[PDB]
Amino acid sequence: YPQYHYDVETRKLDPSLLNIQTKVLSLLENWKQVNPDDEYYKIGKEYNVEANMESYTNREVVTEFLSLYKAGFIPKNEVFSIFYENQALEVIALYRLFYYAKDFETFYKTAAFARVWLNEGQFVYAFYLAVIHRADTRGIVLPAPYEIWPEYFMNSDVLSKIYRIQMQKGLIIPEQGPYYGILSKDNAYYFYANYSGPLTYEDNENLLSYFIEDIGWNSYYYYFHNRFPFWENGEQLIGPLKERRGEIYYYVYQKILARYYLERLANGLGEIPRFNWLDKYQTSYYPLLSSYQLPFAQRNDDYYLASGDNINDIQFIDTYEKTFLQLLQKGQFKAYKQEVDLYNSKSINFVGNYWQSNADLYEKVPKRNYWRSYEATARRVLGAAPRSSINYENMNIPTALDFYQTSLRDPAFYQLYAKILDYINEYKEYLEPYSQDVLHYVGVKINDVKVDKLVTYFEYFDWNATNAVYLSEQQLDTVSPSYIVRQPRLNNKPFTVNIDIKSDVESEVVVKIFLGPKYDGNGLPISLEDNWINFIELDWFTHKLTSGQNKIARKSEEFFFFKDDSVSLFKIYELLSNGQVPSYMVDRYIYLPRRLILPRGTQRGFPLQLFVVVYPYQAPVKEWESMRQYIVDNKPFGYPFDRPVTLPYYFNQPNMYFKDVYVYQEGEQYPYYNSYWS
Amino acid sequence: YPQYHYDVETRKLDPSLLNIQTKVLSLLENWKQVNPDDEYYKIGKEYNVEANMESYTNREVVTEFLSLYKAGFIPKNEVFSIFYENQALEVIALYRLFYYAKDFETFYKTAAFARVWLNEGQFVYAFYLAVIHRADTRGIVLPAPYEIWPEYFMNSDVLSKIYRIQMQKGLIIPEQGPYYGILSKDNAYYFYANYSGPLTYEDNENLLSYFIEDIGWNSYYYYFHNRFPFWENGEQLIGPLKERRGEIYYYVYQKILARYYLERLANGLGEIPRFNWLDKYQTSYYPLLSSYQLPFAQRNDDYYLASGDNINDIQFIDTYEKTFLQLLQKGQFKAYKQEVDLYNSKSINFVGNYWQSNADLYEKVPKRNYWRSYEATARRVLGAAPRSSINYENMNIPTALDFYQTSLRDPAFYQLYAKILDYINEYKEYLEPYSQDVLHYVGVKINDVKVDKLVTYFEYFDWNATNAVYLSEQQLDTVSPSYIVRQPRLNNKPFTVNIDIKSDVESEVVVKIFLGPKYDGNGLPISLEDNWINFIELDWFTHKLTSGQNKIARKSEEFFFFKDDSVSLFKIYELLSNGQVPSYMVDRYIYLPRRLILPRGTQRGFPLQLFVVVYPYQAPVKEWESMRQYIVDNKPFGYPFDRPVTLPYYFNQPNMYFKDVYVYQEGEQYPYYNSYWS
Amino acid sequence: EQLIGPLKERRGEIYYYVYQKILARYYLERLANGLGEIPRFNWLDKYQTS
Amino acid sequence: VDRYIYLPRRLILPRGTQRGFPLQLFVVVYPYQAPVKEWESMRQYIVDNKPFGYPFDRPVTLPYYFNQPNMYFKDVYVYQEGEQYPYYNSYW
Amino acid sequence: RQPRLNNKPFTVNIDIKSDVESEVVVKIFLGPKYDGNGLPISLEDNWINF
Amino acid sequence: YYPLLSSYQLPFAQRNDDYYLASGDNINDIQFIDTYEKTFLQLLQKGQFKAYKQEVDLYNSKSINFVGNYWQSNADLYEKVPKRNYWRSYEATARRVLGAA
Ligand SMILES: *[C@@H]1O[C@H](CO)[C@@H](O[C@@H]2O[C@H](CO)[C@@H](O[C@@H]3O[C@H](CO[C@H]4O[C@H](CO)[C@@H](O)[C@H](O)[C@@H]4O)[C@@H](O)[C@H](O[C@H]4O[C@H](CO)[C@@H](O)[C@H](O)[C@@H]4O[C@H]4O[C@H](CO)[C@@H](O)[C@H](O)[C@@H]4O)[C@@H]3O)[C@H](O)[C@H]2NC(C)=O)[C@H](O)[C@H]1NC(C)=O
Ligand SMILES: *[C@@H]1O[C@H](CO)[C@@H](O[C@@H]2O[C@H](CO)[C@@H](O[C@@H]3O[C@H](CO[C@H]4O[C@H](CO)[C@@H](O)[C@H](O)[C@@H]4O)[C@@H](O)[C@H](O[C@H]4O[C@H](CO)[C@@H](O)[C@H](O)[C@@H]4O)[C@@H]3O)[C@H](O)[C@H]2NC(C)=O)[C@H](O)[C@H]1NC(C)=O
Ligand SMILES: *[C@@H]1O[C@H](CO)[C@@H](O[C@@H]2O[C@H](CO)[C@@H](O[C@@H]3O[C@H](CO[C@H]4O[C@H](CO)[C@@H](O)[C@H](O)[C@@H]4O)[C@@H](O)[C@H](O[C@H]4O[C@H](CO)[C@@H](O)[C@H](O)[C@@H]4O)[C@@H]3O)[C@H](O)[C@H]2NC(C)=O)[C@H](O)[C@H]1NC(C)=O
Ligand SMILES: *[C@@H]1O[C@H](CO)[C@@H](O[C@@H]2O[C@H](CO)[C@@H](O[C@@H]3O[C@H](CO)[C@@H](O)[C@H](O)[C@@H]3O)[C@H](O)[C@H]2NC(C)=O)[C@H](O)[C@H]1NC(C)=O
Ligand SMILES: [Cl-]
Ligand SMILES: [Cl-]
Ligand SMILES: [Cl-]
Ligand SMILES: [Cl-]
Ligand SMILES: [Cl-]
Ligand SMILES: [Cl-]
Ligand SMILES: [Cl-]
Ligand SMILES: [Cl-]
Ligand SMILES: [Cu+2]
Ligand SMILES: [Cu+2]
Ligand SMILES: [Cu+2]
Ligand SMILES: [Mg+2]
Ligand SMILES: [Mg+2]
Repeated sequence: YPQYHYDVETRKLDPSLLNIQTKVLSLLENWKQVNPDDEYYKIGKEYNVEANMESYTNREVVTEFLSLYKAGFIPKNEVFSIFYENQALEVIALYRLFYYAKDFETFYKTAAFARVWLNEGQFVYAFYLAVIHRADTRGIVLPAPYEIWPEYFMNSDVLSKIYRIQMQKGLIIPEQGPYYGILSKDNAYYFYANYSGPLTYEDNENLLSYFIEDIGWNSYYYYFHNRFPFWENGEQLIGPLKERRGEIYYYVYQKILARYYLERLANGLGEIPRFNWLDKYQTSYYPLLSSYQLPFAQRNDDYYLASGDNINDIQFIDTYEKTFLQLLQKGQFKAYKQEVDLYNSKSINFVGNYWQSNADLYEKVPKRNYWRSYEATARRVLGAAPRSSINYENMNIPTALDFYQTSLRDPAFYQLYAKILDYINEYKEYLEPYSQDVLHYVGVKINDVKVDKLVTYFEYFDWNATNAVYLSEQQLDTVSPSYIVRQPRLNNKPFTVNIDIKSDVESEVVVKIFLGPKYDGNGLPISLEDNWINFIELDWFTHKLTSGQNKIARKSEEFFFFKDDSVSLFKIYELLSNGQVPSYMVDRYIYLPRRLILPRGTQRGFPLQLFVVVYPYQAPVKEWESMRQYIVDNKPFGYPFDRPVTLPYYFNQPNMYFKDVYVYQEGEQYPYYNSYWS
Repeated sequence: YPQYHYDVETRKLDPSLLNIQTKVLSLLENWKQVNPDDEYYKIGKEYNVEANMESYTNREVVTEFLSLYKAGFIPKNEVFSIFYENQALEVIALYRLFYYAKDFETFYKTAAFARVWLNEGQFVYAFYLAVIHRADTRGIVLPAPYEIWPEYFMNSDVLSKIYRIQMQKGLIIPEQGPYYGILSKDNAYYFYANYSGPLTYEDNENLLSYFIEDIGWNSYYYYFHNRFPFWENGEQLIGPLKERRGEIYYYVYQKILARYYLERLANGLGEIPRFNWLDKYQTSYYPLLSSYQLPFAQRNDDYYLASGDNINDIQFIDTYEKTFLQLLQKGQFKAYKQEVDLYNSKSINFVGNYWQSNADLYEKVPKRNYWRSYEATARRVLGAAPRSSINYENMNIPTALDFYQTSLRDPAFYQLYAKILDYINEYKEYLEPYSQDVLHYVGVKINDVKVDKLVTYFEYFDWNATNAVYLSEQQLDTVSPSYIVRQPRLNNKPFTVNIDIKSDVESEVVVKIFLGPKYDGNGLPISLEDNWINFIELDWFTHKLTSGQNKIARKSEEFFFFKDDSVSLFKIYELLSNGQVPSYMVDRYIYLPRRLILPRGTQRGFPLQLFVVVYPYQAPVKEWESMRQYIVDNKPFGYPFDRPVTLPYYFNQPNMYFKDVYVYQEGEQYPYYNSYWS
Repeated sequence: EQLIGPLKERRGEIYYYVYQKILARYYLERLANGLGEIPRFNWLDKYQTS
Repeated sequence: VDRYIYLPRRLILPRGTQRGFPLQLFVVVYPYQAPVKEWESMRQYIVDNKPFGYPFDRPVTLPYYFNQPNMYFKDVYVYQEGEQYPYYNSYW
Repeated sequence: RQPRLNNKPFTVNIDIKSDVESEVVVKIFLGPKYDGNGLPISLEDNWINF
Repeated sequence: YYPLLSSYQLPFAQRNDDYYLASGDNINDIQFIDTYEKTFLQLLQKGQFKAYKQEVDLYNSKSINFVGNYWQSNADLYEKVPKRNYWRSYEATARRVLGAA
């Protein structure tokens, strides 16, 4: 495998943010430990929240925080999950305390207190989230999630090597290192890493472990959770886009499932399974993940989900689905004191908020002490942790479904959200399909689409795992050695989509590019009435057509919905000293890694469908001008594939184009050929 | 909890053994690592087995080793188990290379070669075993199994604290250590350790985790495997006791189950479950054990044992049981070219060897390349490792049943061997019950039995876990820090059994003392026809009766079937400097720890039965000067409870005595109150 | 109205109180005999208490 | 006649053990408010106006709220005298 | 003629310091300490068992 | 089967519909039953054989004596072997399993 080199897009950081950038980074370094000689220690040790009550812009947030704090927060050195309810109430109170701090000095002091006094996992989760959301930290860069929680992004066989080197303060016999996949250079140690194999995954799903365990794929889900946490009201999260929250929920989970389906098809694994909550569960999972104090829970094959100890959770899960089916019978109804009209496509907001059980679902009823989450209950049932783990607050065996860092590693995750999206797609049958008059752009004809050769490959990617290890006092006061994971990752060669358009008149238009499967697991072509849910939106942009022939060359590196790789901690520090930040990390971290556009190609040339549509440009409404670089026009997200295609010939429009394309793999077909001999 | 201090019974080490004792100990220190500056390194690096082919007394042993060695032994830093068949062939070939070395220098050199070049787990298993069986090393002391494999005797929450301290080279904030159960003194670190709770054990079985996870209980089983390894010929293992090998098998497993059954009753858990191979298995197990590179396999509740992937293993298991039931129908038969008469109590040798599938079972048929083990197959089925873990030689998820160090932690272990002993107790129905004439000792009457108060308690016990951590070159060259686990353990206050005997004549007699339950899980008294299997043999000794009244005061510290605690490595070194060894560790390691004689007492006062029998002394043919301290007379092991009692009034003999006794608990009833606040 | 007259609006409270007391006291006797917690069960599975 | 609806006094304690089965005694003192006239007739069955089971009629989410001077939690032990099992009623 | 459980009469003595003279309500509850797993039951789980 | 029979001190056992015969408490009995049937199928494979020290020729119609005594586990089945303290009956084990006590 080749090593990865890429020139990184950078832009100048506002000089007023340089100090804020530095302090945020210093508070994140080695967050698993507290060093008494560090600056934050002294500040955090004596900071008194109650005495500084006026330094928070919401008195009620301080009062609720102190009330929980007197009862006692969870101790340090315990596994933390947002899904453990007692721990969740505490961390939400801490996050709001961070958020309502009136200025950066108060926020810094509050975070310094939290690191000194409180659980490490709670500290870093709340702190990372607060940087994403505070107005005064907007524009700074955060390290990638895998460099903050490296223990959640590699298997225990790699981690145990890293811990042993730290234990030994190096290699006892350094020439033996390469034989066990360890390289040593300039106080940095490099650990070659394999994805999971057939021990972890059954039914040949280990074939795509390079994908579902990819650090960027998992980080994408983590960012999405951090951007749209379920417990916060939509007004705070997205302001004037509040009424599109449930639409964003559907769009992101659809894209995640469709992209996973592509990787299944590229590996001969067929469609995502559906399952009966009351039958044996036929997808086992044996993660080589740990929370360092405890192993992750393993799910044996044919695990019985509906024990007597699970039956209350099962009854809640089943009632929630039954309720949604009854709402589809009703069509127009009042739910949680909200008027809902399922004939109207705007009701996707309610539908998405319903399936997430988020704060907006309950905003019109009085504040409740009774709350249950469909997703949390389903994750707990599928996780296979011991039932006692749920009954006792202090003791948990963590599962992959307890962390947004790791959810995408469990195949049960895709089956769970496919079940959810099956229900939502039944609701989509209420929507009126787009008429030909809406879809047809008179005077605009796509004559041709030509695509450069589509080639994927594996390459080594280095990332920094130093935050996983516990450093000595000598190392914490000086600089630490570096522990670098070297891991093959999927990538694709840059390609251009060339669109040839004849236009009667000069016009400003919107262009979209979608990518979709051509054949199902049975080798049969998927018709458009069934395939519309499977298309993945790649690109979204405006363009000015002149009268006559137009040629648009759109580079894969320009695709709206994909980002450059995050940059490593050391590069972040280097760029800072020149006053720069990685552009994609700050503004466009919420998009899929560009390296993941294409599923790994096949020996046959994996068949895919490229869909191109051109339609007239209408500017987004003034209310949405606050966030324009994320919304190109006024259309529903995923348009024109946001609703069922019932008559495929409606999509035979001159301003639409379907092109068969094939994905080829260059170099080694598998990621594991990384031994010294290889 | 009090701290434990005990005087260790010591005896002189033969002066010719001092160098041998020193070199064996040095080769065991930090065996997970190879230090090039140590003496063994150059010897091991340069030693050529093939060049020294004549230095081994069996040419075939060297030849078989070289053939496997050329094919390639497993690499270092891989999980090793005697149940991984390719690994078993390697380590057994290695063990025979160790055993057939002509002298100690050749043995030491071969062991130095093994440590430098081969898998760490394979070296230490074979080396520890070879020391137990070689004639020229017998009489030296080995460290206790929990100090050789500390990672197999504590949960991952303790180990992770130990690794973190090694990573940090101390505590960053030393005074905070005690809040997290860590004490520091003189370059030694002390880690308070809890047994597992309800996360690991279901159905309230966590109540006795202090017992089934006890390091001495688990170490007793490890010693039993090492003294009587299944793959070895009986002539090598026990010489003139060869025809009692299957009898020892029944005796040891009966005692292990019977003792576990007492702890169950003392914790309100009732009888050991029986189970159907083809039904869902109702005893889950979530071990917090790891092999540092991989977690141990977890078995979810209601795990289905008989999948299509397991079907060959299930069919073999069921056939083996079906075969044995057919042999009980036949009564007298030829099996494996052995003539067997189940009417004869000597056929317990065949029966025990049958259920163990050991080397003696096949000794009369030509050597076979086809071999299956009932026990190994059963362990694989119950361990719930992924089925792929069995298909691929290179990759395994270890289970508690893969190691004799951890087998006793899994409640399935007792259910498996209860199934086996159920079959053997069915065979025992063939045997003729003892007559009144055999049982009655004319002229000898037990007038009274009085017992001191029976009191159990928990006490802290320190053991050395330094062999679990990876040391720096600095620490390996001078001296390591010490990592000490501090753990509550069951113990009993010393007690005496006083036996009042009237004797007509002067005679040398045999006295035995048994301990048994009185009530079953339903609270009903167990009659002797059902209880004979449940009695646990405590003592076995000869005594001289004078005419008239005799009084025997027998101390629990003198009990034949119980031993002192193993002594820690440091005490071993001190005793060596005065030429002493722990007497029980060298001569009587195959016996149960004395601290476990009594089940933990209960708030009701746990009811038990003491059984004493006096019978005439017939001298056993000595067979060796040693045998008298291991075989007191010529009777069946467990006599008079080696066969069914069909008519209890036969046991109403004057030379027998049944005494109800009660076990009282002093101090805290639970082991977990060890926090700093407590 | 016939049963408790003016306490009618506490009828469901008496129901909860009495069954809670019955279950709690039975639970105490279970604990005193080492029998643990009251089982929960799935209507659609085999019932494990004969 | 008057109190057939209450548990038999003999069943107050679960059956004990010789050294004593552990239990918790909880005592609370709070101000007396007379049950209002609407329910004066059944006063010997209703001592005050509080919910039945008060203060344990609803979830306790923060116990330090129950660290009140007018409340007290006491560990107690139940001892069993005589035969522990009820079945030894045989003639012998 | 049937064996039945019973308990010996016992008295509860309550020591109360009062700032003011007032008429009060006293309640006495009995509850478990340990669950079937031998672990102390916290009040957030135990309130239903009193 | 819900018999309205009693032994005056005790009711007869009732067998609910879909009663599961092969519980963990029954497994030893189930194994004996299944083995006993398996053995007889093996005897049909053998055709001519020695069982319980009796020579049996299943081609000969007189062997219905061995066959019937085999299925009844009666004393004549065991008459040519030394008196046994170990005894199990196919029929008694099956009746116990189907009886649902
Ligand atoms: C990610 O996952 C992949 C897939 O599992 C994994 O790849 C495998 O790595 C291992 C190393 O860890 C490779 O094993 C080595 O392979 C070489 C080459 O073998 C090939 O060619 C020879 C003929 O030349 C064939 O016989 C063989 O079958 C292969 O075709 C071997 O030469 C190595 O053998 C030595 O080491 C073994 C112990 O590991 C011994 O069993 C053997 O006797 C050899 O010993 C010799 O060298 C020793 C020093 O190493 C020395 O001590 C001895 O005295 C003696 O001189 C070795 O087996 C394996 O081939 C890879 N498999 C594949 C399919 O590629 C990655 O390692 C993994 N990466 C990470 C980071 O996890
Ligand atoms: C993997 O990830 C780790 C963890 O993030 C990276 O390590 C960090 O690297 C950064 C940048 O290289 C380090 O930041 C630097 O630390 C110095 C602290 O050194 C101490 O010790 C010296 C001597 O004992 C003292 O003189 C000093 O004052 C410190 O007490 C700082 O001095 C550096 O200053 C720089 O930044 C400031 C502010 O921007 C400038 O004003 C300075 O002029 C100078 O440019 C700097 O802050 C950080 O300490 C490292 N952390 C750890 C835990 O080691 C690895 O580099 C990374 N590895 C790879 C391969 O990617
Ligand atoms: C083996 O297993 C046992 C049981 O699982 C462990 O014992 C527990 O250990 C923890 C410490 O890790 C103990 O927790 C401490 O309890 C103190 C007392 O708590 C009671 O009283 C207070 C005040 O009235 C109540 O608030 C509380 O709800 C209890 O009823 C607390 O004072 C401690 O809190 C302090 O520290 C925490 C952080 O640790 C802070 O958040 C707080 O603000 C406060 O400053 C602390 O919670 C617990 O009591 C033990 N349980 C027992 C004994 O049953 C062993 O530690 C374990 N051993 C090993 C080696 O793992
Ligand atoms: C816990 O176990 C460790 C490791 O087994 C013990 O350390 C060992 O202690 C012995 C006795 O002091 C050391 O032997 C000594 O070696 C030095 C240097 O060669 C020499 O000067 C002495 O004469 C003696 O030979 C041994 O090296 C040492 N091993 C390590 C790895 O440190 C430790 O004592 C145990 N701790 C407790 C509390 O039991
Ligand atoms: Cl500051
Ligand atoms: Cl090394
Ligand atoms: Cl060699
Ligand atoms: Cl520390
Ligand atoms: Cl610590
Ligand atoms: Cl013995
Ligand atoms: Cl035969
Ligand atoms: Cl063998
Ligand atoms: Cu499966
Ligand atoms: Cu179970
Ligand atoms: Cu049952
Ligand atoms: Mg929990
Ligand atoms: Mg394997």
